[PDB]
Amino acid sequence: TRELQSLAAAVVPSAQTLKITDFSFSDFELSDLETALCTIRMFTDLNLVQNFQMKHEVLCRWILSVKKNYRKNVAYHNWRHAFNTAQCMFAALKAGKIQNKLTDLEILALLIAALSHDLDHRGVNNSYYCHSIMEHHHFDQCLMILNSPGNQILSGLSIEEYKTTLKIIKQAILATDLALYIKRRGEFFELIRKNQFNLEDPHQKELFLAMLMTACDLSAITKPWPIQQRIAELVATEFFDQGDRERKELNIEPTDLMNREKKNKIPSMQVGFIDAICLQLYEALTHVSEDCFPLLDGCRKNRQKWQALAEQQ
Ligand SMILES: CCCc1nc(C)c2c(=O)nc(-c3cc(S(=O)(=O)N4CCN(CC)CC4)ccc3OCC)[nH]n12
Ligand SMILES: [Mg+2]
Ligand SMILES: [Zn+2]
Repeated sequence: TRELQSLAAAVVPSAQTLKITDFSFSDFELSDLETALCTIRMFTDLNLVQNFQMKHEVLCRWILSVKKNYRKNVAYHNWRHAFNTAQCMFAALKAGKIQNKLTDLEILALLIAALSHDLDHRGVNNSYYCHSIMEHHHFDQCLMILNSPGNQILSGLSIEEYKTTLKIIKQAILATDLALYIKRRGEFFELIRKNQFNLEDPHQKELFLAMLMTACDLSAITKPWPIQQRIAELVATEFFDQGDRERKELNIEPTDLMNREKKNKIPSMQVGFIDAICLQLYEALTHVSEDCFPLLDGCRKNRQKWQALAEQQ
């Protein structure tokens, strides 16, 4: 197609030029083409392209297939969300020096998981066990796109490497289920508090990869004020939109969190979210690698901003 040809023939700027290494990155002013280019640069600079012999044309087709399976009409959970979640992964890996800690297969899987973790989201969200139903669909959608002809970027992996990487991908995507985060963090935080966290440990690695997946998933809560505010409105819009649709299809009144009225509470809500969900995660990630401090730092600054508003409100 015309779009595939343009992407495959375009020049991919450097990571430094695309500024995808900084945790303060923002996609707002980038076109759809520029994001895909950034995506390519990510697979490139993590050495996934050559270490796994990826055919440039196939990588481009896959990236387009993944971006396609996201619905733009969905306020927040769309391609830009997936792209940013992946960009945070890259930054954490590079700027956050998390790369030397993982294997190429783990990295390969994480990048892929990051890009496809919310595939075909329909704007139906939760509150806080639901058995990761939503996440399961996101994986099927991911698996499918990896099997579709000319989209098989995992060709070149031995049978075992494929079976391995697939498991890691499945787990990373499902990990993005907040219910699972709430379930597993307790153990993670305790290992970090007792200064006995060990990545050399299979299970503690699986736990780390899960925690890392969630940190990137929520990266927006750590971004610079302009950006955070801008994305919180996408999030708010999705929720309110859901409350309306739900009161329509069903006869159920929206929770304050999801009904348009009572929007004056987003500041108050934002503080609670950060306190109960984000902060601990980013403070813990910083314990695993101080180079991730930027995330924790920005999460904090965001709380100050939201706290002020919640009162001044
Ligand atoms: C996909 C939903 C999760 C998510 N991702 C992001 C980036 C965001 C974000 O900025 N904000 C929210 C977000 C989260 C909650 S909450 O349900 O977690 N909240 C309920 C009440 N309790 C107090 C007892 C505190 C916690 C409430 C409002 C929210 O956002 C309004 C924009 N959720 N969110
Ligand atoms: Mg999800
Ligand atoms: Zn997500």
